[PDB]
Amino acid sequence: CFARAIESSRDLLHRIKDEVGAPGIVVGVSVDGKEVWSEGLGYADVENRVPCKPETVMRIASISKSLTMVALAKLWEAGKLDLDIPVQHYVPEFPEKEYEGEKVSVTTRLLISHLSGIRHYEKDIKKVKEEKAYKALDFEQGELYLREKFENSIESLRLFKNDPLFFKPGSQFLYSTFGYTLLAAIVERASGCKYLDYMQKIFHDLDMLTTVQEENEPVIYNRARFYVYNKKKRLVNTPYVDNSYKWAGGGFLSTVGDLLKFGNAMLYGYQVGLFKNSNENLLPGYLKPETMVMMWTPVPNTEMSWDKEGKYAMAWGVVERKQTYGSCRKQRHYASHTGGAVGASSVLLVLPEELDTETINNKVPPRGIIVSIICNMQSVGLNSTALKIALEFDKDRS
Amino acid sequence: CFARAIESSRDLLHRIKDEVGAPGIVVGVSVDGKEVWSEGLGYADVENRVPCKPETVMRIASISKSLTMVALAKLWEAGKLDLDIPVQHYVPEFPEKEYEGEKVSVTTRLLISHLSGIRHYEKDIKKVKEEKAYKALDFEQGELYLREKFENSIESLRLFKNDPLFFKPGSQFLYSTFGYTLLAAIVERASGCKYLDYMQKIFHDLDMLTTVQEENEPVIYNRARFYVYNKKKRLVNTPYVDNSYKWAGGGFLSTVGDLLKFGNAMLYGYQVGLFKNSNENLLPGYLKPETMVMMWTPVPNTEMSWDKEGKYAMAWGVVERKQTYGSCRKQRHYASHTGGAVGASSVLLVLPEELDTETINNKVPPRGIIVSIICNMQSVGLNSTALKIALEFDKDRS
Amino acid sequence: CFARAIESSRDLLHRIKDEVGAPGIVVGVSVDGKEVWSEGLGYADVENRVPCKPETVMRIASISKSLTMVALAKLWEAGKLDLDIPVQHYVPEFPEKEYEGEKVSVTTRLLISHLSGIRHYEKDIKKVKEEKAYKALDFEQGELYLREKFENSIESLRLFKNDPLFFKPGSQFLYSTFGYTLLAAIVERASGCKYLDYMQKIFHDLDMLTTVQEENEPVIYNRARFYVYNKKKRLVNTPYVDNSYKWAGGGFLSTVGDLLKFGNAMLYGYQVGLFKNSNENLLPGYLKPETMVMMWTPVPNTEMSWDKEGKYAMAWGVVERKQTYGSCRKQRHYASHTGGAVGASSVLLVLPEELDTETINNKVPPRGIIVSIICNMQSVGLNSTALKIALEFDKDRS
Amino acid sequence: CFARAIESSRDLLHRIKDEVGAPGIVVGVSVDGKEVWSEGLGYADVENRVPCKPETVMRIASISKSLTMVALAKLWEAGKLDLDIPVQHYVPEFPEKEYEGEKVSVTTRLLISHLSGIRHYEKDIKKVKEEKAYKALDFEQGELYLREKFENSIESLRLFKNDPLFFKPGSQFLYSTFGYTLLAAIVERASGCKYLDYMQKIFHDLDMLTTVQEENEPVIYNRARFYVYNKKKRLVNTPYVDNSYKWAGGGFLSTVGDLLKFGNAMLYGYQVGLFKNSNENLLPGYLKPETMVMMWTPVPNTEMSWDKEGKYAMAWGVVERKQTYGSCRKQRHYASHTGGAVGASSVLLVLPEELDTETINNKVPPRGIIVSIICNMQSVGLNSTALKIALEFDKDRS
Repeated sequence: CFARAIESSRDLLHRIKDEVGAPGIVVGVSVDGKEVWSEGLGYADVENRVPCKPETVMRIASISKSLTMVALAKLWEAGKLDLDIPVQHYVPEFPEKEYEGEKVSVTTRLLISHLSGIRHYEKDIKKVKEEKAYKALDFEQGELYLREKFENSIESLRLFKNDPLFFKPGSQFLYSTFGYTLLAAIVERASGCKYLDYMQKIFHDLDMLTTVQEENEPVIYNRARFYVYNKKKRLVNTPYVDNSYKWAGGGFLSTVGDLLKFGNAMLYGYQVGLFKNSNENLLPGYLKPETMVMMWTPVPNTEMSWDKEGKYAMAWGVVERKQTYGSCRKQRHYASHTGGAVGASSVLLVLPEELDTETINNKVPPRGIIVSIICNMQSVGLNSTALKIALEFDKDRS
Repeated sequence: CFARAIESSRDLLHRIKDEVGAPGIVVGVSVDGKEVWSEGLGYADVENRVPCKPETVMRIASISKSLTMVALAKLWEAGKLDLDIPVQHYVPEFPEKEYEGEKVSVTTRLLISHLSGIRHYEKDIKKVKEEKAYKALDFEQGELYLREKFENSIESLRLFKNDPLFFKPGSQFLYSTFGYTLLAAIVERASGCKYLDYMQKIFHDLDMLTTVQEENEPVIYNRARFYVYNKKKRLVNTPYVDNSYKWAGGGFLSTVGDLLKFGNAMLYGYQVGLFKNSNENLLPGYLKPETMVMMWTPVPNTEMSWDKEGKYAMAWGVVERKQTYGSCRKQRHYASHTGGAVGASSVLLVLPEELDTETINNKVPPRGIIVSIICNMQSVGLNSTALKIALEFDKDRS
Repeated sequence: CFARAIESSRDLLHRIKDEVGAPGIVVGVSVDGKEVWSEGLGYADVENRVPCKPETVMRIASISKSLTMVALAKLWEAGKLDLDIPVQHYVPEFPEKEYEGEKVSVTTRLLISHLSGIRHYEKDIKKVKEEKAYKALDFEQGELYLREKFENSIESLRLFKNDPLFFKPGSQFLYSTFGYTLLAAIVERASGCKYLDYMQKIFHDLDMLTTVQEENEPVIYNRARFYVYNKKKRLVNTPYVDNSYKWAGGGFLSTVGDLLKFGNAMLYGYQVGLFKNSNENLLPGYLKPETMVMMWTPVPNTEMSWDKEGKYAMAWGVVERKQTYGSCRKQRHYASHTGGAVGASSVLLVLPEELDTETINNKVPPRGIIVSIICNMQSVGLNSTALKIALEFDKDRS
Repeated sequence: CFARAIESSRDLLHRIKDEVGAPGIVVGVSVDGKEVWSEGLGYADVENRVPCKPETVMRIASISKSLTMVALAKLWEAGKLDLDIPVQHYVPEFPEKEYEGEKVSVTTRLLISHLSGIRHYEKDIKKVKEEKAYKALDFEQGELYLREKFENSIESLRLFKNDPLFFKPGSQFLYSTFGYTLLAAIVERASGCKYLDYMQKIFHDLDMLTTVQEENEPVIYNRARFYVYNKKKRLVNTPYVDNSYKWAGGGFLSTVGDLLKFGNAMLYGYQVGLFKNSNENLLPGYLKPETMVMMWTPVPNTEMSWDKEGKYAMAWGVVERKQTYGSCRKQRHYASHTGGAVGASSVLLVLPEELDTETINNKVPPRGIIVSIICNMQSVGLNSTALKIALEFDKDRS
């Protein structure tokens, strides 16, 4: 049924693997709510010659932020968390900040879309200001290779609380991870329980059993190794790192199946609202339809790094549908997030299917494609390959 | 036929054994009423270099409660026992109890689901009260290492009969073992025959030949040895213990085939009703379907320790199947009981198969999977391994 | 080289095994200081079908007295122990005992040959008196089945310290085991260290690398089971017992090679004195010849139970050499000790070779035969079989 | 040819592995200069299910001292090193030290046999002094979990240079690893080349191609993982550590074939002296016989921790050949060194064969047994197992 798109997808995977040089890569493609392809090429452990399998466990670096949003959404739906109020209500430990001698409010909504003025692994404000001015017209950092073990989010707040702001909140978009550490602290304070157990409950609800936080001591089966090329153009192991300070922003281990399930749940929650009118035998989504349409609504004055046409909206990169000129390029609406860490690259992409008159009456949610790719290599851009694979699978729907 | 599934299961057995440090482990799997795999890994007797075999005899700790429950169900079907009436009807030797100076009644139905006020190896009321209060928001005990031999069931009642109750009956779930000793006294009084003799007949009916109570003087072939780790992390023998005071609670020795037979009989008795209508050539089950449905009917205000999703139902752990949201986790119905004795651990799991229109018309009972695992290592959790093995075998049904 | 004697002794082994139905038996025969035969017939573990082998470990009951005697003799040679001083000098915990209102003295020498008034598993002052009078003219005791664990010897002395003397010390022979507990306490006092670690050093000196004390907790490889026959004439297991209160008297584990080595050392120490003048390159024995000749010197008014011809001589049974009439029975000089415990029986026998003027000049010690037999059946007499095997192997000396 | 020996050796290995619950174990045996058995039992990588093979690379902790002794002996034979002069000739950075205000000399010979006053992972002088005084009548220390990287030995000396001595040099034995760090510094100074380059030259000369220093970045094929048991008696991973500060003392990775080759070279160097008269076509040893006899000569007032009978002799444990009494224990001459690291244990043993006049003319060196055992479990003593395996292989010599 899908014997043609599989070969093209494998060819594209070989293309990207050969161009980059990654020792291993794993892909998972799910169509219409069911997993239809899982593949792994290369070695998960070069030293011991362990081949890549669909149950290989790797690092999802920036995709974790998306998961955080879900938790926040749940805390929003119960009404326990309000986006408008300043963040000092929940966490007094965060000092009151001032910009150019005036009071400026820092809110949860600003943190979610990276509209505050928190820094991102950089301290020289002049370089950041010059970069932003040039734009208007990162692996060399030392904080990336921290080794200290932090007990909780409060202990990790000390890394950036004393630094001054870089821009007036709500005015300039600056991608940063410490804002999501603050978000995790807010989640801990508002929920009343620890962040890790809340995330574990969410994982249990969504049926993502393999997902877990990265730690050295526990024994985690099928854990992959991470590699990088050195100055002499030779493969070597990345330095040992500890990610206990950025749980919500950069630390989580998972396979492709869990990401496929997460994408399918998001797609069903998004699309069930339209089908609800036709039939009443459909189960409710995980989140309310208003929350789901709030997540994927682009926020103005934002940039999305991995494709120029997109905009950033609630830990997601959303590309809308438009055709400004006749017989010209027709943009396809989709939502993707890309993650990169020390010796690890990943992409999660959701391509919803456009709905017609008969589709809403006859078909059943979900209707779309989810593509997840993970490789144990550093500084690899996987968005375009995922988009091409999704389009290839979408071409021959039936 | 079942090559891949068997290989996967073997790896899972190795993984649990390696992490725990268990010297030996035995597994048995039954599919649709026939035995498809039995295996043993390691040594049953470390000192004499005796390997583990599918016919190794080991301890079962809390699975004896299932057999006592089967005896009680047979007596109830025969009409000689009433669940509602107070236990003073059968055993007057149990003193009348008075909680907070008010009259309370102790009934068999309460003892069955651990909802009475009987203690469990703990004699300080304040510790239990504070633990239960915290819960609202045992291998160190001396009674577990008794050596005195008890001739009959009435003698063993003096351990706990004089002690007061801990909670009001029917309000708090307190997992206890002495309740089943009192149940054994009830069975002995009502049936007119000794508990061991009646249980021998019940075992004979089910073809459970190797099952027998644990005693020192008789010669029992293929008996395994039980071990534990000391403060220096070196394997050692457990102390000599006399389990005669809890015959109905934890004093039986059995192989994996006997547990497979018991599980298959339970599954057939559960499932015969649906197939009875289509085909009239089927033999009656060991118990009536009205008793079998009550057997696996979860009770409110009860907790299943080995899985947070299930509840307690007539000396069993039951996990009902439900799906709250679309594209989200769906539970699968199964019944499991786990036991942990001094030096041994065991698990028995029954996974019934959902039935469709085609299956009912043509196929015959029983339809399901029964998995039994035993290891001679103390404090080992095995329920998850059994569930994973059962799910692995389920996929390659045809 | 010994083909005839091997078969002729295997015949006697089968005879003695069939006569009592012992499940297993092990024999070791050494001639001229070299182990020439080691055999095992039957099953060491009936339940798990473990065949007997020469490295099987079984209980030795009264040979522990012969082992403690080496420690006592070594302490005496070191000058730290005095045989004639009252034992109250070493152990004041023992009270001053009085016989019929007259002062009496208890010494080490009286305790060596059971000439004191210490009782033995019998608490009736009268019951033993008529038995002793009839003689002049104990498996049913509960003391043999004690389960308490004793940490040090002084605690273990509490079982008999308050009881009065049965006879005037030094006048009546009464085989007792508590006297050797008192001797172990005396060794504790004089040596200044523990009893068990002193015997460990002695065993290490003699190359007996598998002679350890019997405890349940440690893992002991190749350990064997012990059986008995009940009133219905069926094979059953002996009850679990603890021998911690009679380490020096009735509790140790060993193989047959250890007993062979111990006997070889004793024989060499007994015989090197004569060969000393012939050759000066002979190493000294573990004990001086003056101590060895006193070791095997019979004591008046002492009875050797397992052979009516001999007498008791410093924890050994010795039969001398004599010929009263011409062409009549000619006694042979030999030393043997027999041990019987709960579920096991054993014998060790040393038969020295008569030497002429030629052999002393031409031969090198040791010159004799050592035979050790152990069977796991309660209350079996084994002295006669050992003596007959020793004579058969003496027949084919070279 | 060695089937019985192989079977018996396999069983012993099984017993130790079961006792300590080691995930994996590798053994290598060389008989008379040839390798006859190389076996692996268990898993090298528990997480990824990688079985142990002879070509597994594990940690050697204390054998690196035995490897550094070869470099020191080679330098001594070259005439570029003096054992008597104080070390400050080569390393002025090490300060002159005072014990109770009297001049003391720190020489190479004292540090070779751990006779100086240098400490070992312990800073409290009072505790060490009390322990030594008690004896007259290390995996919990923080320094063992260092993560800092040291470029060269000169800066690595800063950890202990300012700490005064604990005992007067040449008077008390104190096992330490920092003394060999100073020895590595002395080797760097006197050789005129870097320590690691000289060690690589030696490894190339001895055909030990797989022996390399432990570095995280380089890709080392067949590298294993190292495990421990936590408080909950569950298998976990050891923390990340760095051993760059004790290159010569505790950091090196090697297989079992390399250790067998090293032992063969040492044995040939030790035994080539006797056979030189019988045949003149034998190649010279790696070291002069006068060097080898000095190396394996026990030093007075030194204690061998893993064997009470032997004594420490120039980075080795040597047991003397002696027999005090007749028909008693006869000691056997052998050299053994045991190394324990964080999550790894290893042992290397050499057993020479006693030679007579008729053996020299016909046989050729080497004549002995070399046994190497490596396991990835923390704090395992493998000396006795290696000795038993060596003796079992010695019984079936021809």
